Amino acid sequence: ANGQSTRYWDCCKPSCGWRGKGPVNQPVYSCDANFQRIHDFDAVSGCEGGPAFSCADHSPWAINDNLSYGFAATALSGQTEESWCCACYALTFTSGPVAGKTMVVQSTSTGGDLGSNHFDLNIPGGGVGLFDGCTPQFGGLPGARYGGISSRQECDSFPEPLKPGCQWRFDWFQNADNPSFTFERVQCPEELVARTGCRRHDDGGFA
Repeated sequence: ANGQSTRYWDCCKPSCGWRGKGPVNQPVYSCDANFQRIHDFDAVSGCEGGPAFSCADHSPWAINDNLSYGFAATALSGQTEESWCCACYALTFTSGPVAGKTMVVQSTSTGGDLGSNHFDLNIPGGGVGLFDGCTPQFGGLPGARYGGISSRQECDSFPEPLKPGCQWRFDWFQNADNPSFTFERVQCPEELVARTGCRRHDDGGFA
């Protein structure tokens, strides 16, 4: 299947971070203001006055020059949040500066309903979008509301925990802007489920 991509980081608690959102052992971990894991899955989102924010370790990273692991808010045609929360998808970009590169992403949130398939890659400095949870978390992140920063240098002012993911966008991702991709759900690599702590019970039935 094919889909469209975008980028963002609003510091909000991931939608798959609540109980009863997916058939999993436990929901996606959220973190406090200092990027420390919160073990109370009922904690209110930092984007709604609560202490639960997005964890910095839920950032993308390169395995090698051709492959990266990451996280995203997803929305798939004909499916519901229950079908994708904490599921992993193998993506191969079909446009942009890194066309041909591959990336396994775990769904940790839900994107807007557009009728098509789209993944909103979680990338520090990619843009807070509608809800700015980063301001209440640590003062905010620089960059346009949509799209975020424009140059790698801008990552230098980012809180350390968010710098790696910020720079990843310019290094491995070559600052690709909304590249398209083909995808297929695959079994989640341990590196991803261990980071979010969220594993689908049906994960063993996929590639």
